[PDB]
Amino acid sequence: RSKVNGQSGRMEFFWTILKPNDAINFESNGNFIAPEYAYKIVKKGDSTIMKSEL
Amino acid sequence: GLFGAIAGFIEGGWQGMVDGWYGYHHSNEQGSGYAADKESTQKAIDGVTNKVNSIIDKMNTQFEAVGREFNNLERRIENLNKKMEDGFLDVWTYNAELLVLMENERTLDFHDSNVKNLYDKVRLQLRDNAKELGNGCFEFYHKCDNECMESVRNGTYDYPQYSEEARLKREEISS
Ligand SMILES: *[C@@H]1O[C@H](CO[C@@H]2O[C@@H](C)[C@@H](O)[C@@H](O)[C@@H]2O)[C@@H](O[C@@H]2O[C@H](CO)[C@@H](O[C@@H]3O[C@H](CO)[C@@H](O)[C@H](O)[C@@H]3O)[C@H](O)[C@H]2NC(C)=O)[C@H](O)[C@H]1NC(C)=O
Ligand SMILES: *[C@@H]1O[C@H](CO)[C@@H](O[C@@H]2O[C@H](CO)[C@@H](O)[C@H](O)[C@H]2NC(C)=O)[C@H](O)[C@H]1NC(C)=O
Repeated sequence: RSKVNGQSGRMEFFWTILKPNDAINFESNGNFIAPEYAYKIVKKGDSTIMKSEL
Repeated sequence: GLFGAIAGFIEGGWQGMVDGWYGYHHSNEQGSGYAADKESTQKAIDGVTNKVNSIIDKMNTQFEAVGREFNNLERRIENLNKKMEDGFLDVWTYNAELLVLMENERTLDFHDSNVKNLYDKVRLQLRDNAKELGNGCFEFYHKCDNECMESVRNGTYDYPQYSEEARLKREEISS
């Protein structure tokens, strides 16, 4: 692959919502970019992303 | 206009009548002067207020978040959104524009009617106690002091009182 910021390797990221009292089980023998931090969320509604230079 | 009064058989309005939309101008021995008719001005200001408030009130306003959330391989949905977005703007732009054009005609005809109705109100009070000059004025066949003019302006003109004095002046004009 073409170099982007010096790198020809790529990093592909994935996400999920982990319900209260569920568990997430990772198994990897290589190439794993593991979590250290995660984020607590409660969502009571929606909007969108605005594009603005202000 | 539709009702023939404003910019019709009454040519031009009155800079000198500052205190209302429609009213009177009297002229007698004591002096001349302007007076706003408050009943018909207040009615009209009630109607036009109500008109304006409804055009604004009746609009239903919901929360909407509108952005560009589709990527470079979702151009077909992005175009569905554009057709939708653009479509509603065409609708609202046409309705707003015509709504304003159409209610602007009705508001001016309303005023025309209001003025014609006031003229007819004085007409019906005075009957033959006054000549009808046809430019919106009445020439009285009797002497009409300030308290008489007030009686015309507040809808309590006493035709009987002046009726005799008037017909003697009409009989007299037949010479
Ligand atoms: C995620 O973890 C929760 C809570 O786990 C509990 O606390 C942790 C700090 C550890 O000490 C765990 O070992 C401990 O279980 C799990 O939910 C819990 O499951 C256990 C059984 O695995 C429930 O215990 C039961 O209790 C009832 C009576 O209350 C008995 O009848 C059963 O025999 C059994 O002992 C426990 O109540 C429950 N707790 C809550 C608050 O839900 C959860 O299962 C786990 N994730 C997954 C994927 O299972
Ligand atoms: C309408 O105007 C007339 C004329 O002024 C009022 O009647 C007179 O009121 C004055 C008080 O300024 C009295 O001095 C007279 O005695 C009244 N004259 C007559 C013939 O009644 C009258 O009050 C007004 N009416 C309304 C409903 O506005």
